[PDB]
Amino acid sequence: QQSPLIQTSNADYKSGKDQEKLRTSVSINLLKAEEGQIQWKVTFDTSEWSFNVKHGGVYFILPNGLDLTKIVDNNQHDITASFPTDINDYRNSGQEKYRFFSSKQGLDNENGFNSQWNWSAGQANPSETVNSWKSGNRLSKIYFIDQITDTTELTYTLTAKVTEPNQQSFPLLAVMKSFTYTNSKSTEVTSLGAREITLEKEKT
Repeated sequence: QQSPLIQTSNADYKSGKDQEKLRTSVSINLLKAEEGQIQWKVTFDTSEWSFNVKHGGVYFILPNGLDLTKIVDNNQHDITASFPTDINDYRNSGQEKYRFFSSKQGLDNENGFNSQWNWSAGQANPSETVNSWKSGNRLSKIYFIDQITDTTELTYTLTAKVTEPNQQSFPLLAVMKSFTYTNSKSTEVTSLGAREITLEKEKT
């Protein structure tokens, strides 16, 4: 019901003996895939990221055919309603804590789906699989939380409604980045965790 976990990062020799920990900090795990509904757990190991010194952000990327109906943060707060629904809503601007981007509303510029992909999953040295999800236009929405300052494991629980009844395969991705610390190429350190969920929908 879930493919092997994918973990990639642009962390490199500059991060020394934290490179591998950084590379493997994002995890995604299926919790339920039941009645036209998928629930999963996104975990971010923040312990090597120094977010309490220089803050970071995290991203949840959802595919076509799924619609987020609930997201619960590491404090058990249902933050679903904190995210804008219109990418041009003034509360979706460039230093709000909760931002939303959607391939259907806009692709380019600062609040563009492609732009925010490039600054997140695109930067985490994504594998062919993950790049194929993007080039195949299988992904469509990005939920972003700024001002991450934790130093422990952060776990979020997402629930989404299956909106395409003839689809069984659902890519799930999450990304974390520092907004200050960079790799040897001067790009903000960024890590990705990814997994495809396969349902098999009953017949009758």
